[PDB]
Amino acid sequence: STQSHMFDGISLTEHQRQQMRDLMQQARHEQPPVNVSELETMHRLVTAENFDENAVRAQAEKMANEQIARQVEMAKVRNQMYRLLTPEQQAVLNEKHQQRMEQLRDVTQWQ
Amino acid sequence: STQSHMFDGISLTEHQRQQMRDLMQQARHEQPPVNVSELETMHRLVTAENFDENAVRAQAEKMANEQIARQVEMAKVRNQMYRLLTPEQQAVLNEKHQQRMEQLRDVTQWQ
Repeated sequence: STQSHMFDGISLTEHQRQQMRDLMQQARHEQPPVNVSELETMHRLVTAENFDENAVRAQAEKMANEQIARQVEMAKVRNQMYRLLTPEQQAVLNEKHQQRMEQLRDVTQWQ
Repeated sequence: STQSHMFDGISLTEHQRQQMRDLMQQARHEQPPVNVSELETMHRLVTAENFDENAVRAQAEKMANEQIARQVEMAKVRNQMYRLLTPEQQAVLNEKHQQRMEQLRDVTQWQ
């Protein structure tokens, strides 16, 4: 996947916005589509006559290596987009991230 | 996460729906909430003054191991749910899965 909240609500110059569009366009180009064959293999394990948790774990491990590759490459592109921002925009972005994380620690927001 | 399309559109008896609700509520109970501290660690890596791809990869590996544990446990629960279905319902479920995967191999559905 490529969707992120990281840059939500940041006010960009036109030049910043264009560069970020370009960076994301190429990141997408390089990220392969969903590995449908791995989904099918996992489905056939989950529906097997004899459920094989070892086989399931091995298949999850195999799938996670693709996920790691995506996460690393997207971290790189997002770092690059971050480096186009001014110190002031970076500070806004970091504050928004802090407030977003606080939602995951604030029980009253889920009651 | 716990959401899945696996059982979409399957007509269940009341006793099946009840058991599947119970199985999912327990699976949820056992699945810890989002590891906010690891999101924070990754965000600090992505916004570091000197971006460190090795550290990002190590962090993605760590997070991936948690994802593996979730996926294996969810596979077990989903196999248990599948085992409550009749052969007829299983055949419907498998045909629906096949049709869903075909969407990922059919360019005309995305044009």
